[PDB]
Amino acid sequence: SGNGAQGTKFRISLGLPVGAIMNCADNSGARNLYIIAVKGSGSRLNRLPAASLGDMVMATVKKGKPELRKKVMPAIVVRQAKSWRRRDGVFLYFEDNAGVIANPKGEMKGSAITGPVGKECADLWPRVASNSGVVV
Amino acid sequence: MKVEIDSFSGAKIYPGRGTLFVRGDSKIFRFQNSKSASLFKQRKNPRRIAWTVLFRKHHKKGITEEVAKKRSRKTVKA
Amino acid sequence: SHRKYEAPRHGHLGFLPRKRAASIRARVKAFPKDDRSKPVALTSFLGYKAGMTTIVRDLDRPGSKFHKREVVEAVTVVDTPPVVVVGVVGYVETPRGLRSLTTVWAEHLSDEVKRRFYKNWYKSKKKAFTKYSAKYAQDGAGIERELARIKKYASVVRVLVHTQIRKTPLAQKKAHLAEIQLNGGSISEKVDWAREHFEKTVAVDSVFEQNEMIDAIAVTKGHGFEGVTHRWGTKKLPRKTHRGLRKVACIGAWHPAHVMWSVARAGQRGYHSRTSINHKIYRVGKGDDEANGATSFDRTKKTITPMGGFVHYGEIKNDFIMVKGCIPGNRKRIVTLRKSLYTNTSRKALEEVSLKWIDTASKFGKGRFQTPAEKHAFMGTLKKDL
Amino acid sequence: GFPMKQGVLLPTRIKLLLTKNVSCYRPRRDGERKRKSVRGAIVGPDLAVLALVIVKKGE
RNA sequence: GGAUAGUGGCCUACCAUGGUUUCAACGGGUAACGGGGAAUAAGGGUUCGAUUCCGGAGAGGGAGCCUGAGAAACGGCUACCA
RNA sequence: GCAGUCAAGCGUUCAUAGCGACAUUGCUUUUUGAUUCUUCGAUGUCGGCUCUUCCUAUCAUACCGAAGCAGAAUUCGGUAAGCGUUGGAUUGUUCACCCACUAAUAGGGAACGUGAGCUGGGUUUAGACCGUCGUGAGACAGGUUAGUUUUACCCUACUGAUGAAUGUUACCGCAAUAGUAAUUGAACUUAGUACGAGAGGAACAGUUCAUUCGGAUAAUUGGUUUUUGCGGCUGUCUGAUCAGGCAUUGCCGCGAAGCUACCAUCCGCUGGAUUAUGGCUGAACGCCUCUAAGUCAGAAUCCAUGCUAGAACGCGGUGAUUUC
RNA sequence: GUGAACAGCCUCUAGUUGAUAGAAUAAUGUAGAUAAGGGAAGUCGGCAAAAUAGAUCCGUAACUUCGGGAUAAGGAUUGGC
Ligand SMILES: [Mg+2]
Ligand SMILES: [Mg+2]
Ligand SMILES: [Mg+2]
Ligand SMILES: [Mg+2]
Ligand SMILES: [Mg+2]
Ligand SMILES: [Mg+2]
Ligand SMILES: [Mg+2]
Ligand SMILES: [Mg+2]
Ligand SMILES: [Mg+2]
Ligand SMILES: [Mg+2]
Ligand SMILES: [Mg+2]
Ligand SMILES: [Mg+2]
Ligand SMILES: [Mg+2]
Ligand SMILES: [Mg+2]
Ligand SMILES: [Mg+2]
Ligand SMILES: [Mg+2]
Ligand SMILES: [Mg+2]
Ligand SMILES: [Mg+2]
Ligand SMILES: [Mg+2]
Ligand SMILES: [Mg+2]
Ligand SMILES: [Mg+2]
Ligand SMILES: [Mg+2]
Ligand SMILES: [Mg+2]
Ligand SMILES: [Mg+2]
Ligand SMILES: [Mg+2]
Ligand SMILES: [Mg+2]
Ligand SMILES: [Mg+2]
Ligand SMILES: [Mg+2]
Ligand SMILES: [Mg+2]
Ligand SMILES: [Mg+2]
Ligand SMILES: [Mg+2]
Ligand SMILES: [Mg+2]
Ligand SMILES: [Mg+2]
Ligand SMILES: [Mg+2]
Ligand SMILES: [Mg+2]
Ligand SMILES: [Mg+2]
Ligand SMILES: [Mg+2]
Ligand SMILES: [Mg+2]
Ligand SMILES: [Mg+2]
Ligand SMILES: [Mg+2]
Ligand SMILES: [Mg+2]
Ligand SMILES: [Mg+2]
Ligand SMILES: [Mg+2]
Ligand SMILES: [Mg+2]
Ligand SMILES: [Mg+2]
Ligand SMILES: [Mg+2]
Ligand SMILES: [Mg+2]
Ligand SMILES: [Mg+2]
Ligand SMILES: [Mg+2]
Ligand SMILES: [Mg+2]
Ligand SMILES: [Mg+2]
Ligand SMILES: [Mg+2]
Ligand SMILES: [Mg+2]
Ligand SMILES: [Mg+2]
Ligand SMILES: [Mg+2]
Ligand SMILES: [Mg+2]
Ligand SMILES: [Mg+2]
Ligand SMILES: [Mg+2]
Ligand SMILES: [Mg+2]
Ligand SMILES: [Mg+2]
Ligand SMILES: [Mg+2]
Ligand SMILES: [Mg+2]
Ligand SMILES: [Mg+2]
Ligand SMILES: [Mg+2]
Ligand SMILES: [Mg+2]
Ligand SMILES: [Mg+2]
Ligand SMILES: [Mg+2]
Ligand SMILES: [Mg+2]
Ligand SMILES: [Mg+2]
Ligand SMILES: [Mg+2]
Ligand SMILES: [Mg+2]
Ligand SMILES: [Mg+2]
Ligand SMILES: [Mg+2]
Ligand SMILES: [Mg+2]
Ligand SMILES: [Mg+2]
Ligand SMILES: [Mg+2]
Ligand SMILES: [Mg+2]
Ligand SMILES: [Mg+2]
Ligand SMILES: [Mg+2]
Ligand SMILES: [Mg+2]
Ligand SMILES: [Mg+2]
Ligand SMILES: [Mg+2]
Ligand SMILES: [Mg+2]
Ligand SMILES: [Mg+2]
Ligand SMILES: [Mg+2]
Ligand SMILES: [Mg+2]
Ligand SMILES: [Mg+2]
Ligand SMILES: [Mg+2]
Ligand SMILES: [Mg+2]
Ligand SMILES: [Mg+2]
Ligand SMILES: [Mg+2]
Ligand SMILES: [Mg+2]
Ligand SMILES: [Mg+2]
Ligand SMILES: [Mg+2]
Ligand SMILES: [Mg+2]
Ligand SMILES: [Mg+2]
Repeated sequence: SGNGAQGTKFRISLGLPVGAIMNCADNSGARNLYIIAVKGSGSRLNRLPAASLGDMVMATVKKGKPELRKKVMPAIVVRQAKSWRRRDGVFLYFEDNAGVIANPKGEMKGSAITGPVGKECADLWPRVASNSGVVV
Repeated sequence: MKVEIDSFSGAKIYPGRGTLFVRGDSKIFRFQNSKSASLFKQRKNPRRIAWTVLFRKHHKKGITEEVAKKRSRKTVKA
Repeated sequence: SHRKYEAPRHGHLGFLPRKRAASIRARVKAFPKDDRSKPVALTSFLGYKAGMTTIVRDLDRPGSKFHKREVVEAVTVVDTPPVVVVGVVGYVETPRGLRSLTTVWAEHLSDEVKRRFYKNWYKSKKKAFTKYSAKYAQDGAGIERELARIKKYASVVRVLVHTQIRKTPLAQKKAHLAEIQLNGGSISEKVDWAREHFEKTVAVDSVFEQNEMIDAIAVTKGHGFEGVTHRWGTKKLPRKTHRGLRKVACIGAWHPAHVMWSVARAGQRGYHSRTSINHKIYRVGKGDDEANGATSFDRTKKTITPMGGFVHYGEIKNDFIMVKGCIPGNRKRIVTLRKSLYTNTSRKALEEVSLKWIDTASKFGKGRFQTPAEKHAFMGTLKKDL
Repeated sequence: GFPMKQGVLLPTRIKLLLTKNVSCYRPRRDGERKRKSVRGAIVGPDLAVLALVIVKKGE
């Protein structure tokens, strides 16, 4: 959540704390994303900031095209294996933890994304709905 | 308000009850409880589990009046 | 030195002492303002928390992402069989506070409430109120005078009601008596209403409309002696800490040379009296109504009791209140519902809630079927049949 | 607008491979099989139109 | 024996221990499709041929396959990857 | 370390919007000194962890005044400590230095708070290596490595828990005093609007969500499993079968109930009086002035409302009050 | 008996059943365990704990004093009948 995201994300259960590495679902040349921060996060002594879905994280590329490594870049979470609950009462969880590289406005860097996506993320980032195949 | 069925057990999962799993290939699986979800997560074959619907269905279990002569005819001749 | 890192204080201070409460029946420390333009009626009610269940309904939030979409919410149901008015207490204003002037009582009193005045009911001779009821033998002129006193003085009026515990699956057999403020018209009109209801009964529909924001007052669950870790939420200590770790490391500074009231210490957790507010009423059910759990969209003839009954409580056979969410108190505890102390629009209040389906599947386990019919339908015939 | 197909399963939508002689599919070449989506055969609230035939008149 | 339209380790079961190599196997390279041919004129050669004709291979990369006399076709389908 | 006074100067012009020389007056006791009063028949040495309260010389958040404030931004100042002030990499570190989020990542006190609270990385015994010095033993506000952290049953404090005696016993209540809590952000809309040549570019009302904090609760989901509840498995033992024993709860899958998680759900009230500040009326002082008398408005403040406890030596109403 | 085995676990002979009891099962402990999603962000430091493990088969690097490194690494397999 943050800059350039139209709409409002209901509180979705967390589960991707800093240090977590998630699969890169786009075709930018990166295959993993090491989370290092969470845009729009809280501050509480010793509480590790976490991202849940559609949240904008600051990450680094640990395995991928050398031109994407050794640097920090924004990323948007599209899949999280931690089960959360929607207002419609469903306790759902994906099979992995995945995100895609994006710029601060929210525009992506990859042509498209491989794998399903959560509506909460699509409903939050417009350029994701375009490059996303199947939501939820 | 749809009442779904377990992807393993085949039992009715009312609103809220159970869990939902979105496989990597975007295939969906709905479970009524931790039990069916665990058996599935264990890679157990439902038609080998004596209590699931698709097991009973595949094993001729409890259907004698649903398959019998009926009186469903039509109106004809104009 | 200073704290070296800021963090908010653990626990709320306006909830001290964290001691056991004085009684299971939490006290209603406040009643709503009184507009005498309205008719006389109760301002609170008694019940017993029976349990919780799940409900599905359409959400009317003009601007929410779930607007007009179905939502699944948690709700509690409190068995609230009609209360019975047996007395009226008038209170007068004094420079040292409000004080009770007189307490007129009903002629006859049900044994339910009568045993409340006893601690060993069977051994006793059950002579309570025996001499009192007799001041009614003549025209009586006692009751009339004391009531007349309440009219001339006692600018605030309260009725003495008690629960019909006999009509509840509970086994306690001891009714619950309490004072309820009348928020109707003229003080004379108030006492008049109280007198006219002596030994009579009052239902919940006559005191609570549907969709109303009501507050709940009750004693929370008991947990006994609790370590400072879970009693206050303090951080667990590291593994290598000798002399235990579910504690607070620095109980306080060298100066002041005393442990401070504001420090977190080990003690009694639970059994605290709480006053939760703004619980929207979803359903106001009647016990003499089959299909209690039915809705205009569901329509199946089923009561609210889950299959197998409410775990640890039983069945609901009387009027009941279904409030959105959870309320303080545990299963089988005497609860007091009270009309909120203020008008609140909030766009969340005033929501004309309309249920769609109420869960009735068993709660004593991972239930699958709503009604025994549904169970037999999806399951077929068994060996215990035929 | 997805049409249903009698007898299959699932009052939801699925994707099958259809051939000659099969419902909801008009081949365009000889031996041409195509993968197309079809709605189930169990009525649901998602249906915009229901096809029905009378077998007995009323009153 | 099976499978093929058919021969054949094509494939399978059993069995054996063979098969190629300084007369260069095996591997590597190729800014490699092969050939008819083109360029350079003592001769012997040296260099080139993606490219009008013949043959082969492919249809973004693979694999799979329906129709058929004929396709493992792609201005056919199916799946995966891009 | 912090704050003034005078005002030559800086600031296009202009001393004081924001600054400020020369000088001069002060405050502070988380600097370092200076002293050597107390402790050498011992007051356990730095850091961090944890947790509480306090200070304001206020970083953020509330309301304001000023600008060299057009908008946006920012700066100066007032009332203000009600509230919050974080996640990491190297370092034993305090400090430092980056990375990163954030409304902000403000400074401090509490025996430089906090070792019968921990930890013991550093320092600072005994082993040992190297460098420098010494003939040598040995030495180094030089560099390395290894090196036992004791006791609470007392009193008090604090947290919770019983309790004699005011005729006996019981039910309903009052409310002194004490405690008290909520917090901050984003988006939609306003609105590409106000303002500007332009680039740029707000806010008040409304709505949807979120952060920090708190009190509950267990319908749902997840965790937990001596339900040793059901099934399964290895080894042995009861001749076999059945059914079982033993293997520090033998192992495994499922597993209710209970307990429980921002890993789950629900709830977190509204009146008044003020501050700064801006004003009304209005003298002193025939004019002028928010002030002198009187007076309006107004803040995350304050007092109430609400919430918690109920004085075991504060209290009210009401029931029943014994025969060997 | 299991198994490579004087291992561990169960048994025969022989020998014990000797350790103050009784009732509960608050906090905090000592000792034994499990934990969703993340996976060292904890910390002086992965302290602690977890993970690994037998056997058969395949596969095994730099470097080397040629003796090693090497169970290197990395894999598949295992009951019963
Ligand atoms: Mg967030
Ligand atoms: Mg920390
Ligand atoms: Mg590398
Ligand atoms: Mg595109
Ligand atoms: Mg479970
Ligand atoms: Mg501080
Ligand atoms: Mg009287
Ligand atoms: Mg515990
Ligand atoms: Mg230790
Ligand atoms: Mg001390
Ligand atoms: Mg042959
Ligand atoms: Mg050979
Ligand atoms: Mg050669
Ligand atoms: Mg080539
Ligand atoms: Mg060539
Ligand atoms: Mg030639
Ligand atoms: Mg030549
Ligand atoms: Mg050619
Ligand atoms: Mg070429
Ligand atoms: Mg071809
Ligand atoms: Mg091309
Ligand atoms: Mg093709
Ligand atoms: Mg073409
Ligand atoms: Mg062609
Ligand atoms: Mg001067
Ligand atoms: Mg000048
Ligand atoms: Mg000027
Ligand atoms: Mg200083
Ligand atoms: Mg000294
Ligand atoms: Mg001394
Ligand atoms: Mg000394
Ligand atoms: Mg001492
Ligand atoms: Mg000393
Ligand atoms: Mg001391
Ligand atoms: Mg100017
Ligand atoms: Mg200044
Ligand atoms: Mg000011
Ligand atoms: Mg404060
Ligand atoms: Mg104060
Ligand atoms: Mg920091
Ligand atoms: Mg750290
Ligand atoms: Mg560190
Ligand atoms: Mg540097
Ligand atoms: Mg000091
Ligand atoms: Mg100290
Ligand atoms: Mg110590
Ligand atoms: Mg040390
Ligand atoms: Mg030491
Ligand atoms: Mg060290
Ligand atoms: Mg030493
Ligand atoms: Mg010396
Ligand atoms: Mg030294
Ligand atoms: Mg050392
Ligand atoms: Mg050692
Ligand atoms: Mg002692
Ligand atoms: Mg005490
Ligand atoms: Mg006496
Ligand atoms: Mg806060
Ligand atoms: Mg706009
Ligand atoms: Mg301009
Ligand atoms: Mg909370
Ligand atoms: Mg809790
Ligand atoms: Mg339950
Ligand atoms: Mg469960
Ligand atoms: Mg068993
Ligand atoms: Mg066996
Ligand atoms: Mg048998
Ligand atoms: Mg034995
Ligand atoms: Mg043993
Ligand atoms: Mg165990
Ligand atoms: Mg459970
Ligand atoms: Mg109010
Ligand atoms: Mg007041
Ligand atoms: Mg004034
Ligand atoms: Mg004045
Ligand atoms: Mg004056
Ligand atoms: Mg406030
Ligand atoms: Mg309140
Ligand atoms: Mg008292
Ligand atoms: Mg009294
Ligand atoms: Mg023998
Ligand atoms: Mg002993
Ligand atoms: Mg013993
Ligand atoms: Mg004992
Ligand atoms: Mg324990
Ligand atoms: Mg387990
Ligand atoms: Mg875990
Ligand atoms: Mg991992
Ligand atoms: Mg680490
Ligand atoms: Mg790592
Ligand atoms: Mg170290
Ligand atoms: Mg370190
Ligand atoms: Mg270890
Ligand atoms: Mg494990
Ligand atoms: Mg090695
Ligand atoms: Mg086998």
